[PDB]
Amino acid sequence: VCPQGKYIHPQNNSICCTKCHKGTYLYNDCPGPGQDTDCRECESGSFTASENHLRHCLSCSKCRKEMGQVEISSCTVDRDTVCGCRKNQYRHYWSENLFQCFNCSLCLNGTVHLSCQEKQNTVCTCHAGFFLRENECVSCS
Amino acid sequence: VCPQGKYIHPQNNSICCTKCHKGTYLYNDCPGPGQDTDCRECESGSFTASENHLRHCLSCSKCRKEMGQVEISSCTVDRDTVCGCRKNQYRHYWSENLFQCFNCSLCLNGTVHLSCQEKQNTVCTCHAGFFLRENECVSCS
Amino acid sequence: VCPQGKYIHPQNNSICCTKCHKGTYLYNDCPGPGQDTDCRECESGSFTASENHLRHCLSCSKCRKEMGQVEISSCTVDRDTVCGCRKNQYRHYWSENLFQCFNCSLCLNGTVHLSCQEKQNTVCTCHAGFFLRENECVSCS
Amino acid sequence: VCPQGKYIHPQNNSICCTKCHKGTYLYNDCPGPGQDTDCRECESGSFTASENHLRHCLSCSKCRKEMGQVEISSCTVDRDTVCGCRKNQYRHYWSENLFQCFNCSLCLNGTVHLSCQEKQNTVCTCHAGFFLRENECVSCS
Amino acid sequence: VCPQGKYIHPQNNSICCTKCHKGTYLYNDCPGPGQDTDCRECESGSFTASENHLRHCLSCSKCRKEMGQVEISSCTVDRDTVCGCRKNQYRHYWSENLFQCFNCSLCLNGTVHLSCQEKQNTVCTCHAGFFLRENECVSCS
Amino acid sequence: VCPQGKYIHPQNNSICCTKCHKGTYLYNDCPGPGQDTDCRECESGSFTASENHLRHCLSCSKCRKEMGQVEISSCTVDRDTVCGCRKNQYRHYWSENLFQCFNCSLCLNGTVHLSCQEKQNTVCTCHAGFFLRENECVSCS
Amino acid sequence: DKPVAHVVANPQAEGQLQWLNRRANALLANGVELRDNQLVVPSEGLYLIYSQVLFKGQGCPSTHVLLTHTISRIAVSYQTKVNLLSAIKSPCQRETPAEAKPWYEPIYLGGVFQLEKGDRLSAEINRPDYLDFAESGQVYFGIIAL
Amino acid sequence: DKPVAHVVANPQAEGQLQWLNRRANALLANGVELRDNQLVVPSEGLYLIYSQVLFKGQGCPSTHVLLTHTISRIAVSYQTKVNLLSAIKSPCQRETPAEAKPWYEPIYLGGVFQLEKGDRLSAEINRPDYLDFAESGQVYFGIIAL
Amino acid sequence: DKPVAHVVANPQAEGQLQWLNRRANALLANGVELRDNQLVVPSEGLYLIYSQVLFKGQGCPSTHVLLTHTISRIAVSYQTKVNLLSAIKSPCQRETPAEAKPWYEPIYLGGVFQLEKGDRLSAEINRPDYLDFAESGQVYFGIIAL
Amino acid sequence: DKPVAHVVANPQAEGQLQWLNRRANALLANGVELRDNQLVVPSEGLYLIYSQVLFKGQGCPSTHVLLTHTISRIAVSYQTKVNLLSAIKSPCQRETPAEAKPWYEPIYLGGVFQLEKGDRLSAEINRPDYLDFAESGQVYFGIIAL
Amino acid sequence: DKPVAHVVANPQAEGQLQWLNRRANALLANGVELRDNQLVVPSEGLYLIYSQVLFKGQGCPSTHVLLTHTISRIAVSYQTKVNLLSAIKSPCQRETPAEAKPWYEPIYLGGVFQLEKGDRLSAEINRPDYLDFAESGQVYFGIIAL
Amino acid sequence: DKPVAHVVANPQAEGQLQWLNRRANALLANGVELRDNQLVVPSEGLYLIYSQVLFKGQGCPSTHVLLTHTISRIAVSYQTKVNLLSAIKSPCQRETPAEAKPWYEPIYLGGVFQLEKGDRLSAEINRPDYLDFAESGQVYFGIIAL
Repeated sequence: VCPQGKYIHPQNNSICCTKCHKGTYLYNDCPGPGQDTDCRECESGSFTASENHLRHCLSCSKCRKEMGQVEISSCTVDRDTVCGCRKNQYRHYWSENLFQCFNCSLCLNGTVHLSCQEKQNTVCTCHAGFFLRENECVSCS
Repeated sequence: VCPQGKYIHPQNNSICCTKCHKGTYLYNDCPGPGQDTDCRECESGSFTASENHLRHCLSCSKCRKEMGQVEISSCTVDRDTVCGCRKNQYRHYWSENLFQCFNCSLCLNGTVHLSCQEKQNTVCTCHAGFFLRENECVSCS
Repeated sequence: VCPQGKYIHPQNNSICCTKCHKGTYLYNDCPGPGQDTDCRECESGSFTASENHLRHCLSCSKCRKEMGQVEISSCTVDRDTVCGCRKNQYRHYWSENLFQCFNCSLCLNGTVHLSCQEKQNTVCTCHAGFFLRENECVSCS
Repeated sequence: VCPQGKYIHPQNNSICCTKCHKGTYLYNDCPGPGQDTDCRECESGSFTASENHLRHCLSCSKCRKEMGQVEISSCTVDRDTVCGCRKNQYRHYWSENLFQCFNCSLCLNGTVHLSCQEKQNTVCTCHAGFFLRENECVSCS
Repeated sequence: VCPQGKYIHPQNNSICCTKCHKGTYLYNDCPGPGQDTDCRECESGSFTASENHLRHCLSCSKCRKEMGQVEISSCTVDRDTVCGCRKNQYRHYWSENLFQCFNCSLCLNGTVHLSCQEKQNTVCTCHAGFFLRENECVSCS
Repeated sequence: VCPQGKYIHPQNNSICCTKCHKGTYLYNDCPGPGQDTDCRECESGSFTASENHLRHCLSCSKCRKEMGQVEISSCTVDRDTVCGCRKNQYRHYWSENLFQCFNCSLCLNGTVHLSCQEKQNTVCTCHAGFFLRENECVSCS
Repeated sequence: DKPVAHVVANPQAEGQLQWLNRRANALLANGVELRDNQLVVPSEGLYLIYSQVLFKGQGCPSTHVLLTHTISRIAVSYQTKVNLLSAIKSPCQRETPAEAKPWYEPIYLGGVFQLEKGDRLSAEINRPDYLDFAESGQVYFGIIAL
Repeated sequence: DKPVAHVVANPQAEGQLQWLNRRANALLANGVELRDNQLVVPSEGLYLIYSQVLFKGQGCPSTHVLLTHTISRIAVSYQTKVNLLSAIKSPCQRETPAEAKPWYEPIYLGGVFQLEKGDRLSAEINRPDYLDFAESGQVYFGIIAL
Repeated sequence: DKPVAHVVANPQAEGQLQWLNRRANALLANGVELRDNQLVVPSEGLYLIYSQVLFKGQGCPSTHVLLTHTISRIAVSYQTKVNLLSAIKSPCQRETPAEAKPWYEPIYLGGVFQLEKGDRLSAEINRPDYLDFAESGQVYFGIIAL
Repeated sequence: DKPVAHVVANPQAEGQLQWLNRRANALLANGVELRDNQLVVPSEGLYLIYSQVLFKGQGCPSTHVLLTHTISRIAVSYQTKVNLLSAIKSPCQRETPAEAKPWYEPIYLGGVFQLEKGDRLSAEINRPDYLDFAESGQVYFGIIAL
Repeated sequence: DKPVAHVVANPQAEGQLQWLNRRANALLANGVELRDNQLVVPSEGLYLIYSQVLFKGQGCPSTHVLLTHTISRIAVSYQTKVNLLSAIKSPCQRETPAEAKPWYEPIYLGGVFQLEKGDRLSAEINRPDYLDFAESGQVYFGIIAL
Repeated sequence: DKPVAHVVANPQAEGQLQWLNRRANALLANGVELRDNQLVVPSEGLYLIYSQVLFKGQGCPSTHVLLTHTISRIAVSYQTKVNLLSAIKSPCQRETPAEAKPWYEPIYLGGVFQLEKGDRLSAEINRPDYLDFAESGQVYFGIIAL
């Protein structure tokens, strides 16, 4: 049980070596105990977001154009691509990693109880003669 | 030999008790000498037409629809169902308890010697040129 | 194993006694070894057709009127009633003990190959232009 | 209350043993706890269609010749004899286990709304000038 | 070829042992010739509908709520879950094991030639001026 | 490296033999150097469109009825089934091997710049007051 | 010691149904009595009551004919006639046109009843003239204590 | 102490065959139970099983009519319906042309069977609408241990 | 310990009536033997003898058909065949003109007789070709000691 | 030596799903048999079972259409049909008003199962008339031992 | 000795996706473990990973519905969730106006991946309430070492 | 030593389908080569060929759209393109009126084929512009020797 930050060598399982940091992938194993590991920088379109000894870098994601997403941050070597929404829009999560950008619901015949957050639509409270339906104030009659 | 209207107790054959009247059946025996017997009224569809100490009431009869019978009297608790015939019909008894309703024979080319009774067909006497056959006047030639 | 013509006593099964002859039935058992058996003559309407030790005589049969049977012999004490057919009639056996009397088939456009027997109809052989059907000669065309 | 698949021994009611399967009947009981039961294969003309501990096999049925039935499957040791109808015929059930084979009603001056099923006659819908009667299209006049 | 009701042991293929009955699954093989097989009752949500030597019980089905099916019988240890339709409904089979419950078609301007069966819709015959279409009587004009 | 038209024997890789021609498939390998190969004619519904040593013939295609395709040429032993379109129709290729037959677009208020080819719709050029849209001339207003 | 009775119809009295005991294969043992053409049980208990009546006929009459066989009980507990068992038959459906083909119809009754001492059991028919007296074992009545 | 059952058909439920116990000349004694219109024996032994069904009809229908009476057994040893006794009758041979003359047909079943504890015996018919409810003793079922 | 026999007709031998024992719901217990298609009682006593025969037919033949069922006894006391029970039926009244509608006729015999040891009981019919072998419980014979 | 089977649908039998072996890119090797349009494995082991069915349609019918593809197993250990894999599709949501645009729907099943010797695997569908026979590799079935 | 796992969805827990092993046609053999509704491989090698999820729905909801099925890997080499396989479906295109016709959508994932010891594989969905628990073989997960 | 290939689509080349190897969870081992966007096997044997293609779309176009995925083989034994696997989908049934709701459609192909040395396998599609490059594991191709 080697300490944290080190992985066991796949062959000759008695020597452990430090894991490659973010932005690097393993190209060769440790050439003996105490030496540094062969960590190479990820190429274009590839990234590693955590400490790893993987043989290749993860493919960075692309922003979905049909969901209205925009590229807040580019595909770097150590950080994944960041996709979001433009001004006055909020993201609705269909799943853990899938979201769609929708325009913030403007209050009509009502007041804003809570402003449009990043992952939440505008909360609108209606007045007398109107009631909420699909986050929209509509007349009772 | 106890007097009329009394039956001997099935157990301890030295005490006799009065029989249940019509419309009632024995539910329990006599709780000692001189006491009244447990006679319970018959339920729907059951009857007793005479003095008895039977454990259950007789099943009242039903009028036969295929015989043309009609329900003159309903199934009561003390009287059996009365089945008969409608107007201008007489009953012909196949057996003691079985009868069929037939329309009264109307006289044709003859006279009524005796009217249609309850249990007898119309007696028809023919004239010259006709003779009786199956209670119908038919020509000799 | 007592010799033929003797039956074992129902009680005290060591003494056997002679069976009653035809026309008699057992009324009492043997009053000791070597004594005669109590055999009584059958009454009217009863008979025994063989050696027996039965407690009562068999009821003699009656000739069936709906089968056309006639009483050849009366119901005696030792012989069963004999039923048959009249002149020019033959018996057809539906079962072992049931038969119906039919008139003998007279030959029409044919000859008698065999005469009408007791238990057989008249055998008729036809000629040219006729053929047999239900023991009757009928034209082919 | 022993678990399913086992029956209580008729004698010494504290040991239960597995039932005999289909095609086998009980010949002897269990010779002690944990041993197998004596289940013997049914002979010719006999069968058992379910798990049982019966002392003898059920007699397999025979197809009725007067009903037009035909033997689809033979009398095996575990399956009852299967009786059905031939081509273009349907079975009409007089009772639960009694059926008669009738020829499928061909449409005359009508159309087949539903084809002749196994247990249903051909449903025929007539046209103008004809009406249905006993599953046959007949003229109104 | 061992007699019916028995399966060959997977190892040492010269001894055969009785199969497990309905409601039981094989847990262990036969501990020698003539001994009983280790058959254990199925747990909740599992069943075996026939004689078997399977290592685990079948998963009992669930009634489809989107098809309108209702649970006639619960998931027992030996019988599969029975799913059907409520009153005045019939099942239409899309496949062998898939069916949808539809309301029985009430006759409008027509008569019921055949009542709504379990697996068949109501057969309706129209009158003059109306004709059948999708099991509904509609005017010709 | 044997010359063109010959394949290496799968076993004893020092002798090569001529490939089977179109319409024939390999049934047996070469029985020695210099001998002819066992090439058998393809059965019905199978074909080979090129020189090959395949163990079985390719399954010839069928014309799609939902695409409006028609069978120009039948499934022979050496040529694949040819599917096309009828008169005044052109094929639109969804993929390399999938196409749908559409009626040629007739010019309305326009002229035919190019006639309806096999794999191209009719090219229609409009006049003043009309413009092209989905290969149809429609009014600007 | 079991009260048993198996009586056969008399073949010498045409037109009426009379039961006999002093014939072969007929029993009246252990208290059962034959009085007024009826069977009287000697004790209270469970009795199997059985009867079989065979009706014969030469052809089919013009009028419809119904044959009724009824085993009835007159007990000391009710003192009226009560039909323990009953059956009805219709031998002929249509009038004979031709040769009158004979017809035969058997009617069998059988049951188990709780009977008290002194009860009288009568097997009655509606058409005595159609009775079968040709051979023994065709028409008979019987009660056996159980 | 002998398990005995003699049940009669219900004359108030037209269209179905229902057995009753709390009627005169009907017994359910010594363990025999009446559940789901079926008789359940309390012990293993030899039972005499009997039944009688009377079918009535006003005229002859155009279609042929078959009357089936079946005494069936569902035992703990087989757990399926097994026909102990069965009989079939064909009351009508031809369609009635005229006056619809009534027809009556009795069917009787009787046998001795070895029955285990918990066995259920059912007397079933195919045409309940033809049943005779006019008088008692016409349609009945029964089992007596022996 | 009661001598009991309940035998069923063989459904595999068309044209003859053969009794079987090694079938479900069939008994041969306590001394009763099945020899030469006949039942032999092991002791002298009172026996309930019952039988039921079902006759089937496709249409009505031109000639009249009579069905006779007879339970007969050959005892050591008389050594001749004696008809204990007998019944006759006439299934067809007229010849079928058209579709041959099937006919079914059940005949049931039942009685109580005093039988000695060695007596042989035979249930015989006149038309074996009309026998019903379709389902169990339709044709059967039986004797139970009482 | 690995038991392998890759069968393709027959393009000449419209209205039914029949599997073939003697075609290009189709295999039946090392004991796997094709009997009664079903695949029989020669040994007990782990098999990858896969299938793909393509449904075609000219327009959307007025009634709703469901396409069911089921890989079922009839083994010597259970002797009943057991659905190893199943899938259901609903190609049409609304009736076509206009030009009937064609629709295509693929259904793929794939799994790993432990199968004994003699087990029969059947790939069945509910609507054979919708099957795709236009090109090879669209509808196929297969089992490979592992 | 090949690490194999073929797990089926639990049909008794509505609203969640739970994998089971102790069911017919389901395997967990040679080191593969089921912990926290996830599959743990016992060795480093090439594994075929497959899964099939069937979504059911009564009618089309007013809001658009997306069904996402993802097979994800949490390995000892990266220690974060990595989507090995993913698929998205849109069962409904328009809101149902009328009768709510049911819809069914199958999603299948399958691939070959190099996995180290201790890697955890999870098959996750976005709408557990739409899961199909009606019949076996519709929703399942599996990994087989190669 | 088993020839294995699991390639993923390139997320940087919009409008074309290009396969990559030097990415995480992607393999090209033991002789399999990637030439001209095609996979070349190094030996003759049984290969499991699998592929999955995800199509995305913003709304439904006015014209009908068909998505075809085909795994085709160009072998040294035939020297022509032969479709090993094929599938067709119709994502849109009607034109979008309103908000363009996105649609997603997965197509999976999988089979086992006998392949010779030098055979070239190509996974081709008809609409490259609809391809999904958003996340890894959505579009991929693969062959594993068995």
